[PDB]
This record gives sequence, C-alpha cells and structure tokens, in this order.
Amino acid sequence: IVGGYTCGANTVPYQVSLNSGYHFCGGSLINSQWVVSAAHCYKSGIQVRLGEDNINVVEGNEQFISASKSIVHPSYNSNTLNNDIMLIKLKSAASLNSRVASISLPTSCASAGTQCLISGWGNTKSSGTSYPDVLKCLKAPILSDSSCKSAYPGQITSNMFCAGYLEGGKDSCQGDSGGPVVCSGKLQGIVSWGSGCAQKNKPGVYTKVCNYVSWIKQTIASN
Ligand SMILES: [Ca+2]
Repeated sequence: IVGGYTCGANTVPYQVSLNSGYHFCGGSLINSQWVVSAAHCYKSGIQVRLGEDNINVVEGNEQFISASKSIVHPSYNSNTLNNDIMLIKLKSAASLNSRVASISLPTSCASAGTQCLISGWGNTKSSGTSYPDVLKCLKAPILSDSSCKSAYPGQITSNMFCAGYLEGGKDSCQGDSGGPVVCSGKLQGIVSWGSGCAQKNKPGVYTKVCNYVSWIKQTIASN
C-alpha cells in the first residue's frame, strides 16, 4: 500500500496473507472455510495466515491453515486479467473471533464515488521497494466508468473497476494483490492490477466482486 496508514492490529479481521515461505498475496475471509483472492495469485503450496498484523513475528491471534483447494475462475485470462478471482478452501475451518472474521459479499454493486477500504502488506513505495511488517490501510473512492476507461482504454472489462486517486501518491501495489476492497461492510473489490503504483492518472484496477456472487456461492456449495 502506497500513501496509506498503519491499520492497527486486527482492525481488518477479514484480511488474510497467502504464504509460501513468504508473503506473496492478500485475500479475504468470506466464511470459516473459504477465502477470496485473485486468480493471478494462484500457486501450489498455499498456506493461509489469518489474524495477522506483524507478518514477520508471531504475536498471538494467528491461525496458519493450509489450503485444501484453490479454484481459479475457469474463464480467468492471464493476458487481460478478466475474471481475476480465485476461491481457496481451508484444510480446516478457521476459528472465528473478534480478530478473525468474515467479510460480507455484496448484494448490489457499488457506485462511483463510493469510499472503500483497501489493505495489504504490499510495497509502500511508488518507486523502489519497502515492504512493511504490519498491515497498511488506504481509503479510496471508486472511480467512474469513463474515468476508468479513459485511464486504460480498451483494457477495462465489465468485471473491472478503478478505485483510487488520479493525482498520484495513493494506491495498492505489489504484495497487495488478491486483497480486499471493502465498501460499507461489503467486499466489492479484489486487488488486481495497475500501471506501476500511485502514478498520476494510473489508478488501481480491481475485480468487480458483485459480478461473482452467484459463481462464488455455487462454487462453494459444490465443493
Ligand atoms: Ca504475525
């Protein structure tokens, strides 16, 4: 996260780190046994780490649970990142508590200008690299269709939205991928892509989770 702030330990209790001997992506807990992340975060050997604040230190409240399955959207396209969403089933259910909690799926898409919370352990530098130990937060508005498509002509599908700031300095970034964009208590977005981080007129692009609620529920129900 670039231009963000220290969230505070466990203030984002649905926030998850995907780990494979290191942090590589974020995710969101949507029930005790399922996490939502990005398809480009797919890999084998995923350990899900819940209740994390300092990802480099065992502080208490952590739960490490291996993924039993990782389900990439069958229509995911790695070239364009359309359908950049993945479901991860945990080997065992998480124990839910104040510090480990699910985030609600939306019942309606969000509108332009809606303010959302974006969080992650990704790079905190627009240029260069600095990865934080503790969770970073960023408040960001959802941008208009035209703005978004103007930012990235022919690159924006109906399964994508822009959120962020056109003036630069505040964006999601590397390491934040697959993490949540939560608006009014609903998971509306997944960190998907962008051109660099926090560059002027190049805002963050996010998977439009409201288009996948049916898919999400049918897939979970069948697995
Ligand atoms: Ca920790």
